[PDB]
Amino acid sequence: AQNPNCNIMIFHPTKEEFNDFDKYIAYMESQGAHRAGLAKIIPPKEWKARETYDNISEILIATPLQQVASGRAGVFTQYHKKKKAMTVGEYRHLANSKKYQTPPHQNFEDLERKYWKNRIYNSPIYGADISGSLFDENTKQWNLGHLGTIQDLLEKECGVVIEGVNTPYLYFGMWKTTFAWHTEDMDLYSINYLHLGEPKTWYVVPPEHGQRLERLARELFPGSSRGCGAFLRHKVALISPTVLKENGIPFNRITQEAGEFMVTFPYGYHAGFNHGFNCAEAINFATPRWIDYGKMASQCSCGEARVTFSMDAFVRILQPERYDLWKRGQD
Ligand SMILES: O=C(O)CNC(=O)C(=O)O
Ligand SMILES: [Mg+2]
Ligand code: NI
Ligand SMILES: [Zn+2]
Repeated sequence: AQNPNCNIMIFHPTKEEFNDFDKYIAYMESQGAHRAGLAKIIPPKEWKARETYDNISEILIATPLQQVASGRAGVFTQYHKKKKAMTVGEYRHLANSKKYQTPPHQNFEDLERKYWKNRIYNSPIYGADISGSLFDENTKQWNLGHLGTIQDLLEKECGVVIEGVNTPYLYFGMWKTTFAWHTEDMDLYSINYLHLGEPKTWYVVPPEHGQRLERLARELFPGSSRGCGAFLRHKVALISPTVLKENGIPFNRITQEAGEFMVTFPYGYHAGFNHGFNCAEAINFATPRWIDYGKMASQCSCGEARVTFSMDAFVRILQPERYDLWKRGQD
């Protein structure tokens, strides 16, 4: 078995190997990459996502989210308070302000220490989940707006044609902006490109050990667990590396820098934080190997998780027994 310790693997494809996206994902899996839940892909030196980022300031962040924490430094939840619209140029200026900017630090490890010590005492503002793309249309390789769609994959594998679409999302971050512990909708893959700016630190639990994280989460967030049998679908709970190590939960960490891709694998729980002003693009995708994960994915039916239009068909076809209850939670 390849990668039996479930380490995060880093790949350096050549420009030739960068042509065929599906083939490269299958290659990484042949080497055991998926066992970690997360892999890094450093693009060939010849590749670029677009020519420059000089003209992005007029993108609108219609609903910036202030991430307000509750709990203790290593075990907390966050809620999202909606803020007034602002442009990316306005948000960048805010991120760089004395109130929100990255503090002085020695290295990534020092900054990680400061994040876990101090995150709860601040409320950073995240421009998340913005439909759109920063890839130039002429970028042919690993262009996250030109991927094969999940609907087409389900149709190829299973023969059933379904409604729905699959488009990317932009994320504008600042120091301390946080993504809570989650797997993807329907335990899909994700791919995330850091277009510009400061790094993003990731934590990940191997898929084979995801239920260990779920059991800890039920212990640590006991009211939330009574409220919903899949409350990590709400995407609000944080648990620090120190707490994970105290509780024997297997995990790994890595920092993504500008110009790098990350892939999350089916049922790979992940969480993390941004170092400073940045912009990422991410989208979900599927492969043949996903289908069995999609069939077994948990679902929130309490009403909190509320997701896209396109998830309806996935539930309906892959999980017909759950459909009725899950759809009630959507309506
Ligand atoms: O970058 C973020 O805030 C969150 N991204 C992801 O969870 C992802 O790409 O799967
Ligand atoms: Mg612009
Ligand atoms: Ni994710
Ligand atoms: Zn729920």
